[PDB]
Amino acid sequence: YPPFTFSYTYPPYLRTIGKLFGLNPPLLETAKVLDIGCGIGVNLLNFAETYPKSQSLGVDLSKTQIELGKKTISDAKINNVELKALSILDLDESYGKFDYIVCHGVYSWVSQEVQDKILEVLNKLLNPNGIAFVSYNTLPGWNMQNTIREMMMFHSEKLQQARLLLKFINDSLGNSTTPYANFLRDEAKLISTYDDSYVLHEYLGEINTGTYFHQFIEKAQKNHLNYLGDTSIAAMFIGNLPTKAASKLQAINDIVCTEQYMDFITNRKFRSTLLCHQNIPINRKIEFDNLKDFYTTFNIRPISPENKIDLNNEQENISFYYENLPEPFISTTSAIMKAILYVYAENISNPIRLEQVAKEAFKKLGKYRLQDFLATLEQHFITLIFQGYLKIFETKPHAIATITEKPKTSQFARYQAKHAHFNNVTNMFSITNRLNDMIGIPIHEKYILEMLDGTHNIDDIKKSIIEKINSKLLTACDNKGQVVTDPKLLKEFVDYVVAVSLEKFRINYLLVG
Amino acid sequence: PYPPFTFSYTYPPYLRTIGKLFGLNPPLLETAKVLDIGCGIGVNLLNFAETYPKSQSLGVDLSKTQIELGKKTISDAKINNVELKALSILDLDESYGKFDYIVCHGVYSWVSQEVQDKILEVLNKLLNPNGIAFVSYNTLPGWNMQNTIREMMMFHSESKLQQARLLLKFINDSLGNSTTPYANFLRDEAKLISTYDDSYVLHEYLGEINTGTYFHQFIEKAQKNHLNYLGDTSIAAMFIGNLPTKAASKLQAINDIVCTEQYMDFITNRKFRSTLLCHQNIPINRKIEFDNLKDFYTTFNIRPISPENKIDLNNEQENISFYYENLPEPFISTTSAIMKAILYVYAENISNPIRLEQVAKEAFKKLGKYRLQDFLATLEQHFITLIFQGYLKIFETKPHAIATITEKPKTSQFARYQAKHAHFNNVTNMFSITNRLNDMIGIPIHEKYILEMLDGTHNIDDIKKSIIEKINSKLLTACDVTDPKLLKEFVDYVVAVSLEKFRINYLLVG
Ligand SMILES: [Ca+2]
Ligand SMILES: [Ca+2]
Repeated sequence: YPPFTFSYTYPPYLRTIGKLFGLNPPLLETAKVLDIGCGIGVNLLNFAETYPKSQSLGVDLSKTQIELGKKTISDAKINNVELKALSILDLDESYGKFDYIVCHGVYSWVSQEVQDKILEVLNKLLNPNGIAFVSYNTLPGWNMQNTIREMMMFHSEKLQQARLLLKFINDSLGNSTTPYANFLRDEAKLISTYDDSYVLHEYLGEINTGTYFHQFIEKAQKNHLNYLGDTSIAAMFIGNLPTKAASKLQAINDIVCTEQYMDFITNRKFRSTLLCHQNIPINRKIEFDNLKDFYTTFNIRPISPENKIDLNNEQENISFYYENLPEPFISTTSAIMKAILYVYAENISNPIRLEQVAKEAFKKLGKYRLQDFLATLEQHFITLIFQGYLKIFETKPHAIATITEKPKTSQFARYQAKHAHFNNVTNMFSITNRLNDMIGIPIHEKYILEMLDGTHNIDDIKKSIIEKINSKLLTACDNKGQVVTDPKLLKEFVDYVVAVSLEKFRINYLLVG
Repeated sequence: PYPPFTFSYTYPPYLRTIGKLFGLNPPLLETAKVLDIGCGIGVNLLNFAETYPKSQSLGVDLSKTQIELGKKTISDAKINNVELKALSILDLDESYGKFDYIVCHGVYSWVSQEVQDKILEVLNKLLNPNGIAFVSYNTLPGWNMQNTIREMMMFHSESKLQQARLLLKFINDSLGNSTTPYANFLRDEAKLISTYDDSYVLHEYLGEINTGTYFHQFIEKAQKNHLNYLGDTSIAAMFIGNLPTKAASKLQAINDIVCTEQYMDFITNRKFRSTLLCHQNIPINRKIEFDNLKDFYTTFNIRPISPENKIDLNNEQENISFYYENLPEPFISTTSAIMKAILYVYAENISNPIRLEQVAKEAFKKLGKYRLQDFLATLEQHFITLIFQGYLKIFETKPHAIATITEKPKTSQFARYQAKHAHFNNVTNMFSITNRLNDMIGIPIHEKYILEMLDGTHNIDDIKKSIIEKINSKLLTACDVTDPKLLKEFVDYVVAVSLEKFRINYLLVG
């Protein structure tokens, strides 16, 4: 019963990919979504909280999981989602047709029958412009993995014996061997670092299977479905690979042959694939006229602040940071570039449009013309949004980066603060932000989260945390070793830790206002 | 039409060699009865059939065309020892009887699970008490990358051997020197399909459909069928201990053969296995005693760097090297004078198997100093582990061939026949011949014209004259064109070399 939330199964992200490629996805405000294999179904809750007029239906097999998730829906007071226990073959019609459909990690785990019937239902239960999402493993990535699995299995006949296998692999492959075994000790050494839940569920768990992109897309194309794209935009991106070859891949117009080849070179283990009704055209052309309407986010830190460096000279090279990540990205030289960079640093985790990025750069540096700023943008930014560095939205997420006087957080994250699932190995609680992304939360922040309903000012917070220090609960430490941090020097310690925690909540999309 | 291949490791005397290595007592070769399943043309039975006239062989294959063509090749080769027929693998166990050696090569992975196990049932019934069976199959995991690449082009080709090569090119191109996590492995195996030949890559990758299996799933299926695992026909494959030590000792400590070997498949990514099976009523001795290894005919194929006459053998300050089969890089060296003599009698006898005790003898006579047990002792110290690394070959018994040039050189009636038709690897090299070890040797054209010429009727002068006759008339061209007084001296060379190549390849029967 692991609860998870995924930012790429979020309806507002699916709509971003759809409207990115020229589709016309339905409205989010009234949207109807369906989760097949919902389990607990918290993946549906965030959206439901953000759009109260959007009804949602999860359907799972397990009655224990469905009945648990129903409790979590009552506890959090959510009216927008209903969950039922129904086998997929009990899914036909007579509820309705949904604007968004999410099938996540249940496709490769079921029989050939239901493997066809999932695409069947997704045909009949979808809507004309609706977007379908299906996650499955792939070949030939399933090969090396699956044969590692049969190795750990072939040994035993608990979880530890697998880690001792993988150990034994890395000595057996120790630095006398190097044809292939550089691929084995690599992949296996990657398998060894993983959560004991993940190794148990995937490798030592039930029986899943990898499939082929052309076999899957082909199985949908007989079900009247067309391939939209992937949630990973940095995935389908071509090159990398040399221009003399990439020119051949781009020369042909086929998405299935280009992608199906990209898996073959990259050894792609999984895929998260979007589908639409085949009656609809997709625009694979990237039209900058449409890209100025998509909100942008670049996570970047300044090396030197604006005030202390006047950049009009264009005599300098200024590195910044990307997510820090100490050694930074490329850097100018040209000021019509920097002026875009520093407005991306001002707006960090605060989405603004692409054109308004260009404008704000034109106001920060007022030497040049706007449409030349767009010449920089359209020139090269796209390559960053298709390499995964720059996020794109349309529409702007519901959240704010400003710290209000009585901060407030989503009811879903404020509920999650109470019931959050602790994990060791790093002492953290997983909390869902407005992007459906899971955030590591230190405990002393877990007490701050449930404290923001908008009722409490920052003084009741910086007070309460102190109370939990002296009343511990929370133990505060100076540098000296165990110091326990006694009076009025505590009061300036809490000002800092709370002032930082609220900032983390500001730039992680945890602040609703 | 079809590739006519003969394989050195399906030879019955080789299966006997591996049996006697493990303490078994395989049957007699002279009268031996052998069965070939999936025989195809049946050229695998022929070389052994002509070498041992008292031995009867029976090939069986589903294809009627292949069987008939086989019968033609037989009758033209004047071989009465082998009979071919067309039968589904099921219909056996009839008056066909029991055979001392059974060979199933290439049909196991290619047929249904039913016909799959039925091969092992038939193998149980038709095998004599001490007889040995041979079965080859594609093994997981190593079969997993091929079936991707073999699918990778099978995906392209619909849009054969032409476009696929362009696929492989496009592949090695797509990986630039800036992409190297894994793609080194891809780039490697794909770079390896650029090797081989149109025959192989045609029937294996594009013809299909075959499947891979696991070692324990075979050995188990045969243990279900009352057959026990003898080993593999690659002696280098059963040898572990190249991996680290701390892990090695842990692998030996268990003493479970199937577990160790299939772990080997796991970390070495094994594509193929050629497996020997025997009756589980026979104990197999996996402990190899040198005293049992000095009854084997042994071959270390080596050329000296320095000829023996220009070197003093007892100088312990001098370092001499040799070669292994050339192999442009030198192989070993010494120093030790007792070792030098061993290496020079092993280099003199290259491709002339002799017994280990006899090696210690002729080494004793080459430099007489110490006691015979000292030479035999160095061979015990480090001369083995070379036979398990694959560099030293063991026989028992001495093959029928000759290491000397007979003034009217003669060849196998099978090889002299093969030369006319033979096979071409135009991918691009040379024809394919079968020597007395059932190994296929690359033979150029000008050496094929010499090969058809050795029946024992002509001497070396007639070879030279015939080659010179075919030069100017070309046919055979000699570059760098030339005149008569040079042409004679040049043909003398390529001839006397073509005879040494035959001599040390076991192509000279007298
Ligand atoms: Ca004559
Ligand atoms: Ca001469």
